[PDB]
Amino acid sequence: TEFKAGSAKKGATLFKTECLQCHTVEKGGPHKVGPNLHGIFGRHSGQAEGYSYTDANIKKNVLWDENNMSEYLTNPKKYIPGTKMAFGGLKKEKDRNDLITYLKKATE
Ligand SMILES: O=S(=O)(O)c1cc2c(O)c(c1)Cc1cc(S(=O)(=O)O)cc(c1O)Cc1cc(S(=O)(=O)O)cc(c1O)Cc1cc(S(=O)(=O)O)cc(c1O)C2
Ligand code: HEC
Repeated sequence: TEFKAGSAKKGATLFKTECLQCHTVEKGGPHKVGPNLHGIFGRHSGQAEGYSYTDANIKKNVLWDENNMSEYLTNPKKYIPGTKMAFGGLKKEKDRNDLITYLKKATE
């Protein structure tokens, strides 16, 4: 995948509709169905403190960046078979770029 910097404004809306159900982004924010996402970029997968992950999410051991995040969010179970993230994916390229542009800011 080839991430291109988009609109964090549009991305914030996408996060609210597609992700917020299962995730928070703020430092010190709570785990929900899914892990809090603060500090995700530049950290290996399956490491949010206090959250119990699948073996698949831990053993993937991917250093998250904008490009591999874009592949993951296209089709989560295809990138990490055995995941328990029940999200089908964002099939539209502009949606992935906008979402990731937001996530880079919101998880810092
Ligand atoms: O910065 S903005 O988010 O406000 C913006 C709005 C519009 C834009 O046309 C663009 C930016 C430029 C643009 C960027 C990209 S990116 O490189 O992926 O970031 C892609 C496109 C684009 O026009 C092409 C494009 C793709 C899609 S997709 O099917 O979802 O992948 C939809 C659209 C595209 O133009 C339609 C579209 C949606 C939107 S939306 O408000 O985000 O829904 C704004 C604008 C649009 O032209 C009108
Ligand atoms: C619940 C129904 C979810 C929705 C909707 C989304 N996510 Fe999720 N995510 C969820 C779980 C249960 C998990 C852990 C999965 C496991 O196998 O253990 C995740 C994981 C992620 C990750 C990886 C985190 C890590 O520390 O490696 C990311 C980056 C992630 N989720 C992001 C994300 C985004 C951006 C979403 C909206 C598009 C989204 N998720 C939806 C549960 C759920």
